[PDB]
Amino acid sequence: AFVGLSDSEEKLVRDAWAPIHGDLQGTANTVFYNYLKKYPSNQDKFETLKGHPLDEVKDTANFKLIAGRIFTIFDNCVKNVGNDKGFQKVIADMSGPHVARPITHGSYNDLRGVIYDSMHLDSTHGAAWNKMMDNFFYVFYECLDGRCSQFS
Ligand code: HEM
Ligand SMILES: [Cl-]
Ligand SMILES: [Cl-]
Ligand SMILES: [Cl-]
Ligand SMILES: [Cl-]
Ligand SMILES: [Cl-]
Repeated sequence: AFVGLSDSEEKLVRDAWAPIHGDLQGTANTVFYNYLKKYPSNQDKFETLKGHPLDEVKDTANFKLIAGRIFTIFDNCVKNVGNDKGFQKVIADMSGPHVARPITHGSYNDLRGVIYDSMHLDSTHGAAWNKMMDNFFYVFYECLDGRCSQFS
């Protein structure tokens, strides 16, 4: 279920995210590369990337756009961490294009973990981060299951 963050937890999340926020596209490029390299079955889900070696696409416009738009969503979730409806709406809006896609919970959760590992958070910040990400996945998966309207 969705579980709100305290004011103090919101601050922890903003602080945890600050290094990424200040280098959003650069972080996105690295994290998205590391994700596709560690979990190679996922590159095929991206039609613009499909059929080419990862090291050939990593430097391309198409690749950087995809990595950017993932991180722009998380950046907007963080922006909205103190507004549950606003946070939910960010997710609701990005969920529609994923609904029909053959992407497993495993794949999404693997990306969550690459992001986590990259942040090297202490346990206080990591706890707050995981509250937010648990909310993120709650909403996202509700929307993938066609129960997106409950957040409206
Ligand atoms: C969980 C965090 C994620 C976020 C915040 C996110 C965000 C986005 C955004 C903003 C769009 C752009 C709208 C569009 O052109 O359709 C998009 C589309 C798409 N995403 Fe995601 N995504 C996430 C995870 C994933 C994963 C893990 C995969 C595949 C393994 C994936 C595959 C796709 C595909 C294939 C598209 C449709 C556009 C395209 O064909 O690239 N997404 N996503
Ligand atoms: Cl894989
Ligand atoms: Cl490859
Ligand atoms: Cl994506
Ligand atoms: Cl607010
Ligand atoms: Cl930390």
